[PDB]
Amino acid sequence: KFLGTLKRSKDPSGLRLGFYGRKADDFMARSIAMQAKASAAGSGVYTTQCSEGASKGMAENARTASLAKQFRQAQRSAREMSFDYYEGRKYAMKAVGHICNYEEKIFQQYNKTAAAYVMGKQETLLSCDRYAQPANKAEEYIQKSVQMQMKKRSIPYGVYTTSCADGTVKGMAENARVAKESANFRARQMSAGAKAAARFNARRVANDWHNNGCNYEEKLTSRFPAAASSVRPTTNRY
Amino acid sequence: MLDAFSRVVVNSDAKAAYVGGSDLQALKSFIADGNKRLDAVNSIVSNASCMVSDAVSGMICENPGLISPGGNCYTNRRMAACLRDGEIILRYVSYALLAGDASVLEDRCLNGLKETYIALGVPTNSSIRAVSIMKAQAVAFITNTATERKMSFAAGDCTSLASEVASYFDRVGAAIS
Amino acid sequence: MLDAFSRVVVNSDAKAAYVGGSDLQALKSFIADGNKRLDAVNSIVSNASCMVSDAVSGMICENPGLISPGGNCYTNRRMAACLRDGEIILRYVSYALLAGDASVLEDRCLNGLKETYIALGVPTNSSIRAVSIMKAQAVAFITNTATERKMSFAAGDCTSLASEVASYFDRVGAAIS
Amino acid sequence: MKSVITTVVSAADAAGRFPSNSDLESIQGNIQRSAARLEAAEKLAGNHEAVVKEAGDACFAKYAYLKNPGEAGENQEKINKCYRDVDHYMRLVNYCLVVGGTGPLDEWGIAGAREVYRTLNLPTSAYVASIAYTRDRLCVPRDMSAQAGVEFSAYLDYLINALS
Amino acid sequence: MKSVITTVVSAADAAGRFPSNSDLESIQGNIQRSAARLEAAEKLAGNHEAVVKEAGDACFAKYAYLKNPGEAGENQEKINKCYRDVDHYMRLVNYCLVVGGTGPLDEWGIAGAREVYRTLNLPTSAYVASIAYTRDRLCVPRDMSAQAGVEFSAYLDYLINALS
Amino acid sequence: MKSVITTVVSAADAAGRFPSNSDLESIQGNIQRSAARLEAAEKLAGNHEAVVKEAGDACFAKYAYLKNPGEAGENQEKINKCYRDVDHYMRLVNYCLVVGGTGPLDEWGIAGAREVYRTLNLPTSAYVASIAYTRDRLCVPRDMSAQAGVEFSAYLDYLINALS
Amino acid sequence: MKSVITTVVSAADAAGRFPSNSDLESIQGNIQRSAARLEAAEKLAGNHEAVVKEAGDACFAKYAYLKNPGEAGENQEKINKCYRDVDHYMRLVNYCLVVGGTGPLDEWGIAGAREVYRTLNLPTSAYVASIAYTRDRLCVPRDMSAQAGVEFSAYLDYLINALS
Ligand SMILES: *[C@@H](C)[C@H]1/C(=C/C2=NC(=C\c3[nH]c(C[C@H]4NC(=O)C(/C=C/[C@H](Cc5c(/C=C6N=C(/C=C7\NC(=O)[C@H](C)[C@H]7CC)C(C)=C\6CCC(=O)O)[nH]c(C[C@H]6NC(=O)C(C=C)=C6C)c5C)C(=O)O)=C4C)c(C)c3CCC(=O)O)/C(CCC(=O)O)=C2C)NC(=O)[C@@H]1C
Ligand SMILES: *C(C)[C@H]1/C(=C/C2=NC(=C\c3[nH]c(C[C@H]4NC(=O)C(C=C)=C4C)c(C)c3CCC(=O)O)/C(CCC(=O)O)=C2C)NC(=O)[C@@H]1C
Ligand SMILES: *[C@@H](C)C1=C(C)C(=O)N[C@H]1Cc1[nH]c(/C=C2\N=C(C[C@H]3NC(=O)C(CC)=C3C)C(C)=C2CCC(=O)O)c(CCC(=O)O)c1C
Ligand SMILES: *[C@@H](C)[C@H]1/C(=C/C2=NC(=C\c3[nH]c(C[C@H]4NC(=O)C(C=C)=C4C)c(C)c3CCC(=O)O)/C(CCC(=O)O)=C2C)NC(=O)[C@@H]1C
Ligand SMILES: *[C@@H](C)[C@H]1/C(=C/C2=NC(=C\c3[nH]c(C[C@H]4NC(=O)C(C=C)=C4C)c(C)c3CCC(=O)O)/C(CCC(=O)O)=C2C)NC(=O)[C@@H]1C
Ligand SMILES: *[C@H](C)[C@H]1/C(=C/C2=NC(=C\c3[nH]c(C[C@H]4NC(=O)C(C=C)=C4C)c(C)c3CCC(=O)O)/C(CCC(=O)O)=C2C)NC(=O)[C@@H]1C
Ligand SMILES: *[C@H](C)[C@H]1/C(=C/C2=NC(=C\c3[nH]c(C[C@H]4NC(=O)C(C=C)=C4C)c(C)c3CCC(=O)O)/C(CCC(=O)O)=C2C)NC(=O)[C@@H]1C
Ligand SMILES: C=CC1=C(C)[C@@H](Cc2[nH]c(/C=C3N=C(/C=C4/NC(=O)[C@H](C)[C@H]4CC)C(C)=C\3CCC(=O)O)c(CCC(=O)O)c2C)NC1=O
Ligand SMILES: C=CC1=C(C)[C@@H](Cc2[nH]c(/C=C3N=C(/C=C4/NC(=O)[C@H](C)[C@H]4CC)C(C)=C\3CCC(=O)O)c(CCC(=O)O)c2C)NC1=O
Ligand SMILES: C=CC1=C(C)[C@@H](Cc2[nH]c(/C=C3N=C(/C=C4\NC(=O)[C@H](C)[C@H]4CC)C(C)=C\3CCC(=O)O)c(CCC(=O)O)c2C)NC1=O
Ligand SMILES: C=CC1=C(C)[C@@H](Cc2[nH]c(/C=C3N=C(/C=C4\NC(=O)[C@H](C)[C@H]4CC)C(C)=C\3CCC(=O)O)c(CCC(=O)O)c2C)NC1=O
Ligand SMILES: C=CC1=C(C)[C@@H](Cc2[nH]c(/C=C3N=C(/C=C4\NC(=O)[C@H](C)[C@H]4CC)C(C)=C\3CCC(=O)O)c(CCC(=O)O)c2C)NC1=O
Ligand SMILES: C=CC1=C(C)[C@@H](Cc2[nH]c(/C=C3N=C(/C=C4\NC(=O)[C@H](C)[C@H]4CC)C(C)=C\3CCC(=O)O)c(CCC(=O)O)c2C)NC1=O
Repeated sequence: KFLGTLKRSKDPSGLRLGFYGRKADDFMARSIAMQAKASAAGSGVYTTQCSEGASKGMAENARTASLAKQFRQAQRSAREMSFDYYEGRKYAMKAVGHICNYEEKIFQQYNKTAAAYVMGKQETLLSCDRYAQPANKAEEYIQKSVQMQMKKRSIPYGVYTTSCADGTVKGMAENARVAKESANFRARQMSAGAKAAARFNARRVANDWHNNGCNYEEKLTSRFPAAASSVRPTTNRY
Repeated sequence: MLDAFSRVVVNSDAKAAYVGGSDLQALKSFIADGNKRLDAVNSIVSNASCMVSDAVSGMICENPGLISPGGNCYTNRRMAACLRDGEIILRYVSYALLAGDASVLEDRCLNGLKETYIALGVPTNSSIRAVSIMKAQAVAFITNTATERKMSFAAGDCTSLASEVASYFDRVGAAIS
Repeated sequence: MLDAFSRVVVNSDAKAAYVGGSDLQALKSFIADGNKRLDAVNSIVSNASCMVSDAVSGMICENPGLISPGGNCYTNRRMAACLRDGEIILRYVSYALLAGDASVLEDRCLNGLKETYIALGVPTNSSIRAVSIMKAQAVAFITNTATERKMSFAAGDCTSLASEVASYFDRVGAAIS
Repeated sequence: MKSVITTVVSAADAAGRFPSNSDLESIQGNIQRSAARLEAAEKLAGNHEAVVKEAGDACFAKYAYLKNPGEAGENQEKINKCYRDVDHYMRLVNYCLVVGGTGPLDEWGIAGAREVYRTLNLPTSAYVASIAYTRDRLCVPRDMSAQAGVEFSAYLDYLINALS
Repeated sequence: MKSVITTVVSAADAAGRFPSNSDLESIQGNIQRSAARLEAAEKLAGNHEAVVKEAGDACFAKYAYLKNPGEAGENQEKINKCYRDVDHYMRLVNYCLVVGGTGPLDEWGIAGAREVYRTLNLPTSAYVASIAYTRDRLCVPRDMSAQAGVEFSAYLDYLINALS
Repeated sequence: MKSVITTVVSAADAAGRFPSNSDLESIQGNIQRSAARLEAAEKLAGNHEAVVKEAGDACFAKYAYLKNPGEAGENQEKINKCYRDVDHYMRLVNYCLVVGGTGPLDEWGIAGAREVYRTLNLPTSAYVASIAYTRDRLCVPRDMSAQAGVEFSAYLDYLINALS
Repeated sequence: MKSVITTVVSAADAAGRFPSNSDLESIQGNIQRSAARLEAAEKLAGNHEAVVKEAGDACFAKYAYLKNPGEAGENQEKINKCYRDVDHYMRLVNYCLVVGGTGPLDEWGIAGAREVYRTLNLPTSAYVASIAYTRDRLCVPRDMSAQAGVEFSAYLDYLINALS
């Protein structure tokens, strides 16, 4: 029984919910970033916080390092888009805290909204390794060895698997290189009232989302909170 | 991800069969022309800065309807993507001549290309006309029938690799459509 | 990051100099000993899983004070970390025999390592005592002076290679004390 | 796959650059070694049913406690399905002996092998000691060449270093 | 550095694994190629000075517009600065033929070439005019050997292909 | 579109708040400035080919190396290819004077501009070698005055800084 | 702050770029504004305590429920403390009037207005009536011009809508 419209092994992505749901997925994803950028330039001033380029040739190619990354995370195979659809229902449900029923049914249906609330709240709370900084050499080498085991997701077998390709054209890597060392100089101080909005919620990202137990590494964020937000255990495969 | 060595393996995996002695004596045919495979990659990668500029100026003189305003390579920004789109198509097909298998192309660029070009409006007829220059440049470069530079090596067979790079350049059109 | 080959080109640009013929005899010493050294890097990695199964068990049959209640390697939340702090060492010494220069050890793990350990409360007197065993594992594995392990290669000496593996096991000892 | 082709063209993919003389020095080692290093791959698949017959029993020759009640090999189909798992670790070695790498052994053998064995009450030392017995079975006459057995002794020891 | 023995000792870093039995086939293939390429690197170390001036005329024999005021080749200090960077650009591929690949050029030469020749207005078409005139002086007599000029004319047109 | 209109209301759009009283003086900034920034456009709305002809191969006058076999301007539709890019430039600065700022060059002329003549091996200073031939031609006799000669040198000096 | 200068120098900071002509056009209308707008900066200095005294007691007249127990005005120190907050308010609505933008209303007036009156049990409805005896007083009879009166209530009940 066949010869109609049903395939025997086609290539979906899973996650599909019809044609009338991806418009409601992407518009409510864009409403998350409408509310997430209400705290960077929410006063009415683009701060020292955004900084889309450093020089003349560093602005307009930071767009092409953002929609090629939209295309690099669109040609994923049938496992790894089945993977994070079930992981957006786990990780981003640990972002609201109060399990409320209205934003229960939305976040476990609309996975682009689920992959933007966990990414929006990690830039409102300045808790990436683009905003963090050490003070000790003991704080230093613990922080960069969690970043060394964060590359085990990208190369898990001895091949790089193209999801940290960081550049398509023959000089895009060294334009992607100097923007990183400028962004730790752009997020070098951020305020005088910063390094406590960049430090105290760094002990409110790890210890309540991921490690519900394991009181030794809960007590190491109290020692060194630089590795507490450079951990990135949200599975973005990077 | 996958090669000509690992195409005999993944085919024999499906029959649950060991790799024997006569299935893989065609695998040392790949080693008998092995320095032919490596004398013919340097002709393509050392001319690959001319070859993207020969192709993106090549296709526009036959259809100058999309450098017109309202076209699809009109703007200098719109042309800058075309020097970034077609630069990596010859970068990915330089891997498949080395790898011996046309599945480097299938999963780094070809997946997701065909539903972006219906969203970014790219015409399909003009795109394969750009790739059809490059299959003629590649057969002109890996033997010594080129325009100006002759990569003079110790000569012999060259056409068994020339149909192979014709068999890797055609399938860009297979998913551009 | 760096190797034996690019070490001499930084010594070129102390003065912006070149590498000629008699500037190449330091690198002719490495291109001649090429089948010795590749037969001394697989000798390490074939049994490094037992080299960590000997060393930290040799740490306790020399001083069993770390399995004391209140010790540093008491529970398996602390024992499995000790089977990781030694395990990444034998990766990094094995590249230094490959690269011909201790570089990758100094870049990745032994900058601030003793400043890291004393904030973890790590007793450093057991630390050198664990890897001084590892200095003698490698000189008795690239030579065939093991008890039952006999990975017998072809004839010829590897005692100047035994001189240089202890030149990649000394720099860890000046970095954890 | 972790062939010698794939680790030098994916590193160029992660910079977005063309193949170089770096990458072409890799392939000359896959010309030079493959006139010795894949020449045992005929003779692992010439006889394998005469070779894993010496690897299937040698588990039970030194682990006779498995053929007991209340353990793994209770009836004879757990003595007969127990032999294809040691046959499947020999098809993965001559797959690895031709591709130039530990590609299929890492991704089909040791991928997820921590969890299926401990759940089914199956010890990993029954797997390891049965085919570490097939590492004292090597010489230059009637086996492969002297610089071809070390290309075969490293792939058995890749299993033993990773199942441990 | 982007050498092949520097690449695969960083590919085994990021997964946390040993040097496997694929990456050390490439290190044998370096010795297959360094038997016929560093024997072509003492020859350009034999002439640091004869092969900069013929490239130094090849940027001036066709570009006679530099001696106009307000341009690159103003006076003789601006034409002896013209020589010393192709003295650098043959010092740079001196290092490439003794290390193993495109190591120092991606670090020191081409990184920042997009904005040292746009802000200082140095004409980059005269840079590739000099080194291509060095490229066709290779011959079957009179030079390095027939498998030694493959690698000299591999990084020479690579630096042409970067700036193009 | 970078202007005094869209950017002062995208400043209200970033915060997620109302249109504010800081916006209303910046649009008063182009209530008053459109007696000269709207009165420099029409001097080149009736002068299109008279500008680009004598200025266009004034580039070719000062550069006697763009005509050779193996070079750019060999034949005349490629000279018209050189000419039509200068036809696009003062076309685009007509749109800059009538929106509010450098916006219609910031998307349509200068975005992604610096590499696409470099891959086309064109001298990017040779575009600048005719706009500075055109920048000095502002004059309070024969044209609009020097308070409107600051808005034809508000957009022809940003174009020579874009290729710098 | 959030001034008209500190908006247009932030948007050019938002990409890391030069201040172009649209940023220079964005303060040219302050020449057409601060010859008239800054004339309203004196009328609240001439009435420091004259206009806050007759407006604030009428808030006590139409909201006469602050004489009950549990309210603010149960004694004499909350009589003065209602008044001096408006002495901070009418300084800061003058402080946006002397800088142009919306800075000192948002840097020191409203950023945290949701929390400082609910735990303190002070009504935000009384702050609507605090300016509703001042918004209905802008008469160009017996005062100065409506050229400095297009913005003044448009700051003042915009302060209400910030607290609303
Ligand atoms: C669980 C809920 C507990 C809880 C937690 C707390 N969260 C806090 C702050 C906070 N939450 C979020 C997460 C938000 N992001 C998000 O997407 C979302 C849910 C989504 C909707 C979808 C949506 C709508 C929906 C309706 N619009 C309606 C209006 C009308 N309908 C009519 O008929 C007319 C026209 C009009 C009525 C006059 C309506 C009735 C809707 C349905 C609601 C319903 O059925 O329940 N509309 C639109 C379109 C526009 N709205 C909009 O917001 C945007 C732009 C994005 C547009 C174009 C959309 C998209 C939605 O997105 O709004 C939620 C909740 C975030 C990001 C924050 C931080 C910012 C903030 O402060 O809000 C807080 C406060 C503390 C803090 O940290 O700030 C808490 C305590 N709250 C609880 O009480 C629960 C225990
Ligand atoms: C505590 C006893 C837990 C528990 C912990 C385990 N974590 C393992 C791996 C792992 N953990 C983290 C986060 C953690 N590591 C850090 O360095 C810091 C900050 C200083 C934190 C919060 C990461 C990022 C990883 C992956 C690292 C890697 O795998 O290389 C783990 C497995 C060991 C290992 O694989 O390294 C364990 C057992 N698990 C538990 O059962 C309790 C509750
Ligand atoms: C800080 C991140 C911002 C908030 C908050 C906001 O609402 N807008 C941001 C500030 C800002 N930055 C610029 C300039 C650029 N923005 C760029 C990235 C955009 N280009 C893209 O393709 C995408 C993906 C959809 C984005 C976000 C780039 C690149 C620039 C440089 C200019 C360019 O060449 O495009 C602006 C624009 C106004 C201005 O005058 O710069 C704003 C408001
Ligand atoms: C770069 C200059 C290379 C090179 C490239 C080759 N191009 C070949 C054919 C070819 N080239 C073009 C583009 C050119 N011709 C035009 O008519 C126009 C403008 C309208 C341009 C820019 C076209 C259209 C074609 C035809 C495609 C075909 O071959 O059918 C080619 C092969 C034949 C030949 O040698 O001409 C090569 C090798 N040649 C070089 O030497 C440098 C390195
Ligand atoms: C001292 C450390 C050892 C020892 C080493 C020797 N090994 C010799 C030769 C040799 N080693 C290998 C394998 C190696 N080469 C590769 O290409 C690869 C990877 C694919 C590996 C692992 C081969 C193939 C050879 C043969 C080369 C030949 O001789 O034709 C060797 C002889 C060379 C010399 O004498 O300098 C020595 C001494 N031998 C010992 O006795 C201890 C145990
Ligand atoms: C002559 C004085 C010039 C010169 C011009 C050439 N330009 C060539 C290609 C080209 N130029 C542009 C920029 C221009 N065209 C547009 O459509 C727009 C925006 C709407 C602008 C600013 C573009 C986009 C292109 C690519 C299109 C194409 O290749 O035709 C070119 C080569 C053409 C060819 O070989 O087919 C030349 C010779 N070159 C010079 O040497 C001076 C500086
Ligand atoms: C009178 C018409 C009001 C009212 C005023 C009261 N405020 C009281 C305390 C208070 N208010 C603020 C915020 C306010 N004061 C300022 O100076 C500024 C701007 C610079 C603002 C927005 C603060 C920070 C405080 C506490 C500090 C202090 O006043 O010493 C208050 C006393 C409450 C109490 O302490 O019990 C009164 C009566 N309250 C009203 O009921 C109407 C609405
Ligand atoms: C790496 C080191 C290195 C060098 C030392 C020089 C090698 C070199 N090239 C030339 C220079 C030349 N040599 C020749 C002669 C030749 N004989 C022929 O039959 C052919 C046409 C051609 C090479 C096989 C010609 C025609 C020139 C001048 C033209 C030119 O340089 O392009 C000269 C000077 C005259 C001579 O000795 O020939 C030298 C020393 N090039 C290098 O790359
Ligand atoms: C924006 C509108 C705009 C135009 C329509 C053109 C106007 C214009 N100027 C010149 C060109 C000229 N006009 C003059 C004479 C002048 N007498 C003076 O007092 C000044 C120095 C100068 C006029 C400003 C000279 C000397 C030249 C040639 C060099 C030059 O460009 O200044 C030409 C070509 C030949 C000619 O007819 O003179 C044109 C069409 N330029 C513009 O910028
Ligand atoms: C206040 C709100 C606010 C933000 C969040 C950022 C949003 C933002 N992030 C990046 C750029 C980046 N942002 C991240 C951050 C993350 N990527 C992840 O996958 C994690 C979930 C997350 C925190 C670790 C990283 C890793 C980059 C580098 C390139 C990229 O991956 O996008 C850029 C490009 C330029 C730049 O670096 O600033 C911007 C605008 N800007 C803002 O104004
Ligand atoms: C991030 C990558 C990385 C390194 C660069 C090295 C170095 C290193 N070791 C430890 C951490 C440690 N290393 C040891 C090991 C020992 N301590 C002793 O007393 C003995 C001398 C020795 C046993 C052999 C112990 C016990 C810990 C701390 C674990 C704990 O206290 O819970 C840490 C901090 C936490 C951690 O990541 O484990 C780091 C960065 N190990 C790594 O994982
Ligand atoms: C890629 C390689 C590859 C493999 C290794 C196997 C791996 C494998 N083995 C078993 C399953 C099994 N494997 C064994 C094997 C053994 N028990 C012993 O004591 C001996 C050491 C050994 C063989 C001589 C046994 C006895 C079971 C059955 C377990 C059970 O049913 O409890 C299963 C589950 C299927 C089942 O239980 O029926 C799988 C996936 N398959 C593969 O595709
Ligand atoms: C070791 C690294 C190293 C390099 C890669 C080069 C690159 C380089 N060149 C120059 C600087 C220069 N390079 C040149 C060279 C040339 N111009 C031409 O037209 C010819 C094609 C070519 C020589 C044949 C000239 C003329 C200058 C000086 C330009 C100026 O001062 O404005 C500078 C600035 C410092 C200086 O020299 O004053 C640098 C870093 N020089 C280096 O030190």
